[PDB]
Parts: sequence; C-alpha cells; structure tokens
Amino acid sequence: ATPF
Amino acid sequence: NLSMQTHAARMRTFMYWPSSVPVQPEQLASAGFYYVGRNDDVKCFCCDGGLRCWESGDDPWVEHAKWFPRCEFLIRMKGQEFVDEIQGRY
Ligand SMILES: [Zn+2]
Repeated sequence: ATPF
Repeated sequence: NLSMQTHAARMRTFMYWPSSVPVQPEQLASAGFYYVGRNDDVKCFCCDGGLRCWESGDDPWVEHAKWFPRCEFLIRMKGQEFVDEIQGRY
C-alpha cells in the first residue's frame, strides 16, 4: 500500500 | 475520528468496500483502519494516516508500521519492538  | 475507536465501528464502514481489492475489511479494521468511501482509501482512527493502492499480499499491520511508525494505537497493539523492526532497527 501507499501512504497519503 | 472518535466514532471509529472500535473494531466493530470500523468494520461497518466497509459496507461499500470494492470487492476486487485484494485485502479484506477484517484485516484492515483490526489494524486500525476504516474506509473513507472513495476507491480503496482507508485511514487510521488514531494517527489519521491514510493508505491506498492495496496490493495482493499486503499485511495492514506491516503497512501501518512502515508508513506511520509513531502511531500510538499501533505501538500498543503490536509493540515498539515490531515497529522498530519494520523501520529497519534491530
Ligand atoms: Zn495509526
């Protein structure tokens, strides 16, 4: 997953 | 968010979770995350960290420790030793  | 402090509350937000995303609501809610209602965007109730673009094989606890290692909920659930390992400290 990738952060925001 | 205050209303997302419980696992059951976070599970209710996955009502419209897209069925094609390769990670399940139970895994996400256990690690503190609730669905914000857009695409596969989730947020932690404690640290407000957002995660998206979930991939096959992702472990929400590991992703939480990778990107938001200072989260107090994460540290209480999994321990500073776990978080340190994911951050490359042994
Ligand atoms: Zn968090």
